[PDB]
Amino acid sequence: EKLKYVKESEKMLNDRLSLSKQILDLNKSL
Amino acid sequence: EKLKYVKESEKMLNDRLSLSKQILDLNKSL
Amino acid sequence: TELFKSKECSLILEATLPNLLSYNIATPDYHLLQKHKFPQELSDVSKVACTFLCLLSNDTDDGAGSAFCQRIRPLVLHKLADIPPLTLALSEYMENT
Amino acid sequence: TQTNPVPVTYPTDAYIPTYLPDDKVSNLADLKKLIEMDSRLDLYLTRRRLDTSILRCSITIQLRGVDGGKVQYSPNLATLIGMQTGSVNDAVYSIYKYILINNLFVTPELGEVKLDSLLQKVLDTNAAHLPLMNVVQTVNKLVSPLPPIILDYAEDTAKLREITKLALQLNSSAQKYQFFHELSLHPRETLTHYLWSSKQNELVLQGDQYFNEDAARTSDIYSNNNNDRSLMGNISLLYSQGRL
Amino acid sequence: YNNVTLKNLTAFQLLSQRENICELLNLVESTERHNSIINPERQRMSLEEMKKMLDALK
Repeated sequence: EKLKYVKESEKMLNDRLSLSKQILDLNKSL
Repeated sequence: EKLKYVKESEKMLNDRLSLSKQILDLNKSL
Repeated sequence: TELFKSKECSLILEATLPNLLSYNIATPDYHLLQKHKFPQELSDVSKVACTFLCLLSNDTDDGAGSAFCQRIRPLVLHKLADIPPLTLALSEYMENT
Repeated sequence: TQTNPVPVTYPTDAYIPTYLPDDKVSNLADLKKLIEMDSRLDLYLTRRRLDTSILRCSITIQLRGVDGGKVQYSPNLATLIGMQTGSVNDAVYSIYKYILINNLFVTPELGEVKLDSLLQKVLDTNAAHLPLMNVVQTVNKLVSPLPPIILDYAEDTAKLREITKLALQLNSSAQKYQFFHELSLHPRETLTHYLWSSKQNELVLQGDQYFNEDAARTSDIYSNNNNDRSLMGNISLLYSQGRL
Repeated sequence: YNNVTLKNLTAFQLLSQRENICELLNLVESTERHNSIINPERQRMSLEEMKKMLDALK
């Protein structure tokens, strides 16, 4: 269970960092 | 803790579903 | 495969081996940051534990070492976030995940 | 805790004799089974206790719930993570994991990092190589505290002591058994051993008798005591060395 | 009394050595140092406590 929680939380934090990188693609067009 | 870890993993899956709905909002924001 | 064989000898290093890394090191605490209302060094056992872990990381072909080292890196990464000598240390284990 | 173990005066975990005959007792191996039972159970409890954590005036009011659980981020550091106000350690962990994803260390070689556009905007720097110590040190500066509401306009030690004392009583009984057992095996060379060793012990205990308070102030040490032979023979040696 | 000395170790060895040769001739009783350590009512109380632990663990 501790493996299955961490392997999802790290992917969620990676998705949040990818969205934070994609916010720059909307800020550079304005 | 065995119950609490599964209870938090389901909340992380619901947060992943909310992030997928945010992606679906970004698909119609353009 | 001899060391990571039994059910009581291969589970001590699941928790003690990250614990010996941040040993006798003034880690930045958070209780004083939660109750308002950096070390720059290492220890004697820390370099030995880092060298042992980096030589343990050389287990290729996904044997008894590479299956062990994948369950320890999300806990060692919590300790590398606080101690900046642990960025200079553990060089090969980060390259071999 | 300390680096070295604490020196104590009381004994702890004394030995168990193995020279006792097992045909009559048949319990020392069972006591060893109890000792290894206690060691395995204490091993599991120690591993569990280690794994369990690893004029218009303004109105200002100092609130009661001012805590360090949610501490405010700068707007430069907030857009690099994504969260508004999460924690104080999750920000440092997210910045370190973001650098580890970007692979800015190497493709010192690990201290100095490659400054990206966001890493220069959040730090107000212009250098190409900068150490991770100075990266992490500015994080305490870039995080601001939460603003208030502003409205303008035991028994185990004594038990182990009792077990150790009873084991010392067992050691005394075992040594007193072994002495009579060796005296039963051989009666000859242990009584001459007694008549030698007890005589030497009486000579050692009778070796400090001429150095008392009222015995040294009198004159029945130096005068006419040539049978003593301990002193009054080194006066030709101590005078040649200057000790007087 | 926390530390031992040369005279203390020699006197300890001598008192532990005289009492062994004192029991062969049987000129000393040495029964108060026997009964107070054996204590047969404490031994049968120990057996009753082990039987009570058997009854509690079954």
